[PDB]
Amino acid sequence: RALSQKEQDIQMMLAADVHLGTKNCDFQMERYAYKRRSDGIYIINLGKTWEKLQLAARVIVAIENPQDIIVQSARPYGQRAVLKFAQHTGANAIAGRHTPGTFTNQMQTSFSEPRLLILTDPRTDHQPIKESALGNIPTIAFCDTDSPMRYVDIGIPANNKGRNSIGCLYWLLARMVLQMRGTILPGHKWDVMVDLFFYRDP
Amino acid sequence: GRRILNDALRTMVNAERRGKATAQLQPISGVMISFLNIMKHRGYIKNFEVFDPHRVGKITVELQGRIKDCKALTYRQDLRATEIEKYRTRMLPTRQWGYVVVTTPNGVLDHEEAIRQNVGGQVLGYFH
Amino acid sequence: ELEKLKHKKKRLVQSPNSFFMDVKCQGCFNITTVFSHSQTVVVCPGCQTVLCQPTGGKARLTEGCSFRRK
Amino acid sequence: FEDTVAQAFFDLENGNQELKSDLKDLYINTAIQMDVVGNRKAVVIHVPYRLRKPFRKIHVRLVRELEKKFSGKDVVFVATRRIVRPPKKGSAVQRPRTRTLTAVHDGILEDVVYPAEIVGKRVRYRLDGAKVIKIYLDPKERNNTEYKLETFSAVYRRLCGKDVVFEYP
Amino acid sequence: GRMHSRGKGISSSALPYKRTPPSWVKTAVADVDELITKAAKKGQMPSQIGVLLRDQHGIPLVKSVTGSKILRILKAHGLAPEIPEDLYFLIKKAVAIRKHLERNRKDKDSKFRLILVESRIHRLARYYKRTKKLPPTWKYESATASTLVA
Amino acid sequence: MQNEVGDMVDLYVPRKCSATNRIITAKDHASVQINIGHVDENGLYDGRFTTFALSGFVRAQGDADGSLDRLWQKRK
RNA sequence: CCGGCAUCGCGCUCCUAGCC
Ligand SMILES: [Mg+2]
Ligand SMILES: [Mg+2]
Repeated sequence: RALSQKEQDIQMMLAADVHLGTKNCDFQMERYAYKRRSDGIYIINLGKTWEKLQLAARVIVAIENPQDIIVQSARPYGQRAVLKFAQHTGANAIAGRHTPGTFTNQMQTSFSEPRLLILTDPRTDHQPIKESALGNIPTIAFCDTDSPMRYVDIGIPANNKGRNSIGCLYWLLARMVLQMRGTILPGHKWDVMVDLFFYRDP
Repeated sequence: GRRILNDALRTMVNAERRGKATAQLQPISGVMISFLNIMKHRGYIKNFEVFDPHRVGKITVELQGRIKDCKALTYRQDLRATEIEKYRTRMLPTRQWGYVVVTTPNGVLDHEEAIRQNVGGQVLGYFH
Repeated sequence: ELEKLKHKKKRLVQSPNSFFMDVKCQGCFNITTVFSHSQTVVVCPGCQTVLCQPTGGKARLTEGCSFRRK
Repeated sequence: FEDTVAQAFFDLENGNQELKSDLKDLYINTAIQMDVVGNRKAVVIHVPYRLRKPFRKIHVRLVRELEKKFSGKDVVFVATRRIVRPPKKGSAVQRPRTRTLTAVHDGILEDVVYPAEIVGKRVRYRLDGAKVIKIYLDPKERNNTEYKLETFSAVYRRLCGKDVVFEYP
Repeated sequence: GRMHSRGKGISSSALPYKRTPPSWVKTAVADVDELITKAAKKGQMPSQIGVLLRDQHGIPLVKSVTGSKILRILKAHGLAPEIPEDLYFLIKKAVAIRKHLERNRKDKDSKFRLILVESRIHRLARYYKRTKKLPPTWKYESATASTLVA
Repeated sequence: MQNEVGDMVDLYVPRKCSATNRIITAKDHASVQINIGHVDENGLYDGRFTTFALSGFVRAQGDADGSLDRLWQKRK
């Protein structure tokens, strides 16, 4: 035998420190923490991270026109991720500061009507979250164990505060999107390396 | 400080308004069970269970998401088969749906069965 | 299940937290039935050893006195 | 059937030295055969009242016996209680809280399952108006009575008319 | 909450589901009856007796072992006290407080507490007369209250 | 709903939240409708999806994530 | 919607009292 795709994702996410949470736990994020160490930091159920990653992927793939998806990151560690995620899946990346009124102000030049919205962290990307609730836009977010879950539909539980975790999660979302779209055929051969997604510090 | 069938129904309104699927009523009685039977037979709740550890009792109710408000008329007035009409105008949202629960010597039952069986009694509550 | 952490009376079916235990001293290996939250200084009838101590919670056994929940 | 089980009960005192000082002492009121699901049958016995602690004292090495001195089908043992109809609108007759439907059916519950000890109950009210009395037995004494559970429900449907299912924690 | 304070504690005992005595309790109803009467004749009220049988002789609850409440056991053998236990103890505390009060007449906190205890005594005595556990003529004297107890 | 002569006289029977059964009104702009796709075999996607609606109440409590998680666990 | 029974429905001499 070999390792199943679920096992390999578990290995990689465990290598990228995705399993390693924070000291606190939001109660709505409590359905995803497995246990807490003497350090005080929680450990995330990676099997439930993978299950939510599947659910998110099946929601993303059903979008008939991928240009109707907006991906976004206010943090500096998630720029290079959300760009390549947008470039291999065909969605629209916006990295950095979000302009208030992008989703609710029709006369703005920066004005979009996204059918879906993906967020690195509910804490720092709270402006697009609030603007979503005014435009009937479902939202997928990467939620640490201290992430507020107001106005987020699909939450992937993970450490979103590390350099390798953000990259590996976005790489791994992209992989499933391509698999279900059929551009990656059955057989794990996909040639884009996870090192493309970690950001580069000049 | 207790007069149950108010705590039960108000716990149910609060739980239903928060969208919970299970509600727990600590002190039970035959009156509460008889009321909940009318609720179920008219379709506003799912099935429910009595948990007897020993004591007054305990029950858990399964909420179907279709009840809007269920309350008690404490100070249970005396209610004859002719002034049913005016209570249901004062207390129900329309002539088409909603029920007033009355305790009668023929059991606990809703006002419509009371009209058919031609019996009055004392009002316990309502739900709609 | 997490009921074991809940209060004694707030469980789905109420239950006590105390137990009766079979206790054994050293100088007289008979077995005495004693209650986890004693409230009394108790001495075994044979050896006359002081056996447990009343506290605010569960009774404090004395040195080297084995017990079994039962 | 009353008399064939009367005969089966009447002479076990021969042999089985260890059963003496038990069955020289006790007539049964009645015993009836009743059908459990699957064309299997079973039997119920009614000790009157005064000797229920006697039967419950042993209730194992003789209940096996009536599956070897009868060896066709199951038997169960209960004690006959009188149920009184509720006193009329006030008649100055108090009806002690025993011989009340609730207490009597709780006794038949406690004795039909006698080997085990009852540890919990639940009363489920199905949507259309069916009612189920689920009972949790002690998890010990489990390979003694797990196959008469369908029998136990069949027994309870007869003399109390209730739908009880059994289970363990 | 508490009748005469704002405390709202819920600390109390929780009896088990199981009505029957435990498997390991082997003592017979007559021996327990004998222990209860022996401690009673020595002067122990039903609460102290229950504490004794819990602690020394491994009786969880008499009503589970013997089937009868300990007060009923004491009544059947003609040994229940004439003044019920809780009223006895309230009377004794009121007497103690009053005895303290004649030595400290400016201690107004104890005067307040004396009022509270006599209030509790009157309420419990009302109950006892209503339910025929006291003569319908029993009434509580501040003066001749130490003669009754202790 | 229905006229007594059989006719249907309401216009636009509203959607109902799939978690709480509340009505999703015309002006409730915090509600969303999710279409999650069905993977079957080679290719792992055709235009087959199941749809779930969430009203602004649930989404504003935060319980949208738990409710969606529990509603996706239905097997067919 | 309800009468009339039967389950493990404290009695009748006397008024009404079905063909036991
Ligand atoms: Mg309180
Ligand atoms: Mg007060």
